[PDB]
Amino acid sequence: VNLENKTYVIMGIANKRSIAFGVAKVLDQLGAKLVFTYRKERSRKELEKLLEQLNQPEAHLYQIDVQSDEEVINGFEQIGKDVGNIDGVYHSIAFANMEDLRGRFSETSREGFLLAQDISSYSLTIVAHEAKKLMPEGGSIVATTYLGGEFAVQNYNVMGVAKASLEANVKYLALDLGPDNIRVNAISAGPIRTLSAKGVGGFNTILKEIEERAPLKRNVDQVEVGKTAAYLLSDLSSGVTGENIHVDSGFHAIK
Amino acid sequence: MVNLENKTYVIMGIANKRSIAFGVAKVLDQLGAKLVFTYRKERSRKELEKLLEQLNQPEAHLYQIDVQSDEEVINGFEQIGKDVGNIDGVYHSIAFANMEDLRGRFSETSREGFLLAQDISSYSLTIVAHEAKKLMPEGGSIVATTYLGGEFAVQNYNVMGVAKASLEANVKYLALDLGPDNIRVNAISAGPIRTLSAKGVGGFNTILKEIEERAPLKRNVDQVEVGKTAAYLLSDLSSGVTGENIHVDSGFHAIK
Amino acid sequence: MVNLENKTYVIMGIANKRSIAFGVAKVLDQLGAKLVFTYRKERSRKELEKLLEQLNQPEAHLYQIDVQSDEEVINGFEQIGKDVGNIDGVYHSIAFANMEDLRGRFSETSREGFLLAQDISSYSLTIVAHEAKKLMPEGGSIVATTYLGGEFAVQNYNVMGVAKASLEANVKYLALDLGPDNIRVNAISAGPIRTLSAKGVGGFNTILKEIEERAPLKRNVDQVEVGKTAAYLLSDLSSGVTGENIHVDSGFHAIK
Amino acid sequence: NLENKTYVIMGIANKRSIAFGVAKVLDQLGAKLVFTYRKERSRKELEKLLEQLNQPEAHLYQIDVQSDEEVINGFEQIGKDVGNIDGVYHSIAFANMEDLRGRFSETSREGFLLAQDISSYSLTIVAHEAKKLMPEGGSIVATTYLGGEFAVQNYNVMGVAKASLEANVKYLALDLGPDNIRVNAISAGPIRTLSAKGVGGFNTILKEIEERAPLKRNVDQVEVGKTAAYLLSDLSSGVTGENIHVDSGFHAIK
Ligand SMILES: NC(=O)c1ccc[n+]([C@@H]2O[C@H](COP(=O)([O-])OP(=O)(O)OC[C@H]3O[C@@H](n4cnc5c(N)ncnc54)[C@H](OP(=O)(O)O)[C@@H]3O)[C@@H](O)[C@H]2O)c1
Ligand SMILES: NC(=O)c1ccc[n+]([C@@H]2O[C@H](COP(=O)([O-])OP(=O)(O)OC[C@H]3O[C@@H](n4cnc5c(N)ncnc54)[C@H](OP(=O)(O)O)[C@@H]3O)[C@@H](O)[C@H]2O)c1
Ligand SMILES: NC(=O)c1ccc[n+]([C@@H]2O[C@H](COP(=O)([O-])OP(=O)(O)OC[C@H]3O[C@@H](n4cnc5c(N)ncnc54)[C@H](OP(=O)(O)O)[C@@H]3O)[C@@H](O)[C@H]2O)c1
Ligand SMILES: NC(=O)c1ccc[n+]([C@@H]2O[C@H](COP(=O)([O-])OP(=O)(O)OC[C@H]3O[C@@H](n4cnc5c(N)ncnc54)[C@H](OP(=O)(O)O)[C@@H]3O)[C@@H](O)[C@H]2O)c1
Ligand SMILES: CCCCCCc1ccc(Oc2ccc(Oc3cccc(O)n3)cc2)c(O)c1
Ligand SMILES: CCCCCCc1ccc(Oc2ccc(Oc3cccc(O)n3)cc2)c(O)c1
Ligand SMILES: CCCCCCc1ccc(Oc2ccc(Oc3cccc(O)n3)cc2)c(O)c1
Ligand SMILES: CCCCCCc1ccc(Oc2ccc(Oc3cccc(O)n3)cc2)c(O)c1
Repeated sequence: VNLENKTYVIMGIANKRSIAFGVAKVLDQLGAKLVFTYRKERSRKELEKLLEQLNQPEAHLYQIDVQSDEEVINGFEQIGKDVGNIDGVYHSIAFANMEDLRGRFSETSREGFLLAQDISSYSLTIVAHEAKKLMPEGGSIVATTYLGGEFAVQNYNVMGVAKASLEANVKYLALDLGPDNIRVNAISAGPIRTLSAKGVGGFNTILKEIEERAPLKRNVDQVEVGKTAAYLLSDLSSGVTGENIHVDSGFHAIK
Repeated sequence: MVNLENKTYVIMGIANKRSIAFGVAKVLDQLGAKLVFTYRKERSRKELEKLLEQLNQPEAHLYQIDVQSDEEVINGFEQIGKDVGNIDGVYHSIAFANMEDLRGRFSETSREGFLLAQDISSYSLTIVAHEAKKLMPEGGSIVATTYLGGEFAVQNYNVMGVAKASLEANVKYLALDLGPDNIRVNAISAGPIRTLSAKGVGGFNTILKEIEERAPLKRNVDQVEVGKTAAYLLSDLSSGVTGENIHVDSGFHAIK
Repeated sequence: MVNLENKTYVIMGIANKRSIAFGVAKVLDQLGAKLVFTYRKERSRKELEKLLEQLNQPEAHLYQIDVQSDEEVINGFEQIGKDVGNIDGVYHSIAFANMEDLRGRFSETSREGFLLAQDISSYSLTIVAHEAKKLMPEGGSIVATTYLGGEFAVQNYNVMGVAKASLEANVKYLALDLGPDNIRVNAISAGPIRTLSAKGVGGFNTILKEIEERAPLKRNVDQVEVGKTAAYLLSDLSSGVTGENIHVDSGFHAIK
Repeated sequence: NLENKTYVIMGIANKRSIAFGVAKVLDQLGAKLVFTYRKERSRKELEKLLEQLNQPEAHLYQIDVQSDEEVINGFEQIGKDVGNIDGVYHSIAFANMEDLRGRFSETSREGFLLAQDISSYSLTIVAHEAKKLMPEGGSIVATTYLGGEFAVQNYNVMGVAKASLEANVKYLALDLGPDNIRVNAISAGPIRTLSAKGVGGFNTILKEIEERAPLKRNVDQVEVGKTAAYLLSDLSSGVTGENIHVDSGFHAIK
């Protein structure tokens, strides 16, 4: 994986603990040119500070809230004018209301359910449509999911249904964009201590059950996700699309 | 497998005699259940009043419920409860997506189209379950209808496939949540059946015929077949089964 | 929920009153089926002659078949055919692995242990199906018993897990092959049940209790619950279902 | 970079073998490679094919995986000759041609268990013996096909053997995880190899991939090799018990 002369858009860095910053450090270390998108002003500030650790000689930062079609459309169009065609997109974006990530899934509100779908699943479809315009000769799109999209995990509740939606999204996008030589895949990351992890009830209980029960008897980190992302975003994974790679110490393979 | 006499089921989503849910109704009715029907469009009520002539139900229990409205789901079930009392389960046979999005390129799906399909085809189960639970104090069974395009990308099913993926996860999270209440939640993954909603899906006839040539039983299924598995899932025969997706599709799920 | 009168089923693998297959037998018997039993060990026949006193079967049809022997399977079914005629289906409840291989380290499994488990626990279905087909000229249903350890690595299930993986693929390939003959083939994935064979699995009690705490219905299943799903799978209720794995396990398959 | 790494590749018969794709990728990335073969003809092919790789020494070992002794003694000797290894690529399977067509229900006991023995059990014993040369961990990769997860017409007994293999990878993953040995599978799409000739309807499947798979094309041996390099390297730390489909997306569609 030399990724020199490649360009990747990484969506969803908030701080140094973000999964997407793991991805960024690995891709940066392999020589990629990187372009970052953020929602909150504070995330841009963190990005300007985190770019000091990377070898990127230019900050390419774009504010994109994926709840707005205009921002996604205009964001990518402007990325295209600033750096040209890209080779792929790492999508590391999700949200649900804290009200809905605990207690009873059956009490989820319509508004909470559709908010989680909108940000955590639909965003991939529209990002893919707009990113395709910058990948005339192909490339690779990777989204971040969690095992709670494949099995009902206590407390993950509405986000689980959104990740089920996301994972089907990857498959329908794979099928649709295949002929354009655009691969679409997911990484199913094991639990990692991030800012968004604080929203999920029982998160610490899960970290520790991974250590005791997963095959490798340890938890994974953001850089491990990043290394599999580099695989999925590079020519190493030619032939792989519509796939869900579990970066979770083997926890998916056990019961 | 003796008998759904003294049982009461709510069947949601009959539009006409070709509806999957009318297969369910004919099987449950024939097994002695009391049945309660919910519909969105006035035309669906008219069809129901005519179809009830074929069933043995001595009383039409018809309730208008558009699952896009919380109020209608809340008030519909509350009124069902006042009219027939506690129920034993719910058959959910409801989905929708815009035709624009069921043939396009999936990557061109609109936000509004995507969320409409989630709202009607997935979220409706969650709120129906929450309101139906109140009429199942001693437990019961909820069954939703899905299709193989929620587990694999099937050409043309597009936005409805992502909605069925969402629905299938919905069944599992509901199973987990309502299990302690002795409410089982399951899905039937029906093979393609000629219905009014089938007309919305591009390439539907091509799929019917590939089932005949390739599925293990070399034939397609019908609405009554779905109904017989629904009776299993809604009865004590399936005690112990929850969070499950039963494929009623001539074995097509098992091949490649 | 009608009737298995005028139907005939072969139930393979009753050893005692706690056998999963005796759950199946009590449900099918209660529904009016004629039943035919096969056993390996002389003690299993003795248990069967005593257990038949509880059933309504007016005639003991008992046949010794060790599924490691082609001759015994071929001659057993041929003789069943001469004694009761055509059958409607087969419940297969047979497995074995050496206790040496059901604990500690899967990587230390012996070739002989591995192939023994495949032979008895998987291949037996294929040859039983081939011989049973001859007694189902107009179609029928075959059901095998599996466990979640065939789909995921469960500690201590080790070699039997690979055998159940093999068995589950077996059901699918058999479904595809025998589908055109209108013979459906399916599996029940039973949750853990206190049986004589359960004693061979390390950590069995630990698993029973984790089901109670974590599975959706917060309780374990029993043999009769397996039997009720078997009646579904062996009857016309499940027309349209083949190549399927129904989990009778309090929903434990659906969680993580 | 796989310099200073050593891998054992099991199951090259000729230049079209999946395992030779693996070899060309690992060789190109600087790995030291060790090869195992069954038939004398495969050794001859290997001595000729090694001329195309950059390996400065042929390390060839005869191992028929039906024999415990040959597996035990093969690996023990590999250890004495090159030292500790970093992983194993297993590309071995067999079933009788009689059983890879017509009716699966007519499969013989001997055919069924032969396919289990060579195509599934071989991984367990290879893993047990390879573990002894991976004191500080490593990676084991086996080759499977979609017919282990769904019933594919004509794949018949080999399908049940791949189902067994795939569960084998998961039980091995669980068991050897604590030893920092990862175990995974690659599910390769159809590739024109010597063993492909034994499967009825193989050409029909190649062409349906081109028309229906997402990428509208078939994969090749080098593509399998590139994902093997991922799985055998530190890039895939955190991944075990997994089945990666290198099949143009065909697994994701119905
Ligand atoms: N940590 C884990 O246990 C784990 C495990 C499996 C999967 N995942 C997935 O990994 C991804 C990244 O999450 P993380 O755990 O790394 O948390 P994180 O650092 O909090 O990153 C989450 C990102 O989502 C972005 N986001 C939320 N709504 C957005 C919107 N409307 N528009 C644009 N961006 C939006 C946030 O940006 P702002 O801060 O600027 O709002 C933030 O950068 C998520 O998809 C998550 O579901 C995480
Ligand atoms: N036939 C098939 O090929 C097939 C295969 C697998 C699964 N399914 C599933 O089977 C279920 C029923 O479809 P079908 O094939 O039976 O078609 P159908 O006869 O057209 O019934 C669909 C029902 O959806 C109802 N509906 C849609 N939106 C609604 C809303 N917002 N509120 C209340 N009801 C609403 C319709 O009621 P109104 O007419 O009153 O609007 C109609 O009764 C669906 O979930 C579908 O996805 C169908
Ligand atoms: N109990 C559980 O937790 C559990 C859970 C999931 C699945 N299962 C499955 O349920 C099935 C029945 O097991 P069980 O728990 O009911 O135990 P069981 O009561 O011990 O019955 C197992 C049967 O296997 C038979 N058997 C073994 N080798 C045989 C052979 N070569 N030929 C003919 N019969 C042979 C035994 O007959 P003889 O005694 O006469 O030798 C015995 O009747 C098995 O497939 C098992 O894998 C059990
Ligand atoms: N080609 C495909 O479409 C495809 C797709 C998915 C999976 N696969 C898998 O890929 C792997 C390699 O197959 P291939 O297609 O590359 O065919 P191949 O080049 O003919 O390789 C198969 C190898 O298996 C070896 N073998 C068989 N029995 C053995 C034994 N008892 N001991 C030691 N070696 C033994 C053969 O050695 P000899 O030459 O000396 O007999 C041969 O080198 C297999 O696991 C196969 O199932 C292939
Ligand atoms: C019970 C499961 C514990 C392991 C869950 C692992 C996990 C951790 C974090 C994940 O990412 C998010 C992102 C946003 C999110 O919603 C949030 C986060 C913070 C505040 C807020 O209001 N909502 C919840 C989880 C994620 O998808 C999955
Ligand atoms: C890829 C073709 C084979 C699969 C089609 C089988 C099938 C047929 C019908 C199904 O149900 C619906 C229900 C509503 C729906 O959306 C519609 C229907 C009519 C008009 C309209 O505007 N939208 C699409 C499918 C369904 O979920 C699945
Ligand atoms: C750690 C798993 C806990 C639940 C296992 C439940 C279970 C219980 C019994 C099962 O059936 C058998 C049948 C034979 C068998 O091998 C035996 C049994 C007794 C003695 C012996 O020498 N071998 C092991 C398990 C089975 O497949 C699964
Ligand atoms: C109908 C599906 C066709 C695509 C199957 C792809 C495939 C191709 C080759 C595969 O590898 C083998 C290896 C040995 C084998 O058994 C053989 C090979 C040659 C001669 C013989 O007697 N048996 C059959 C297939 C394999 O596992 C899978």
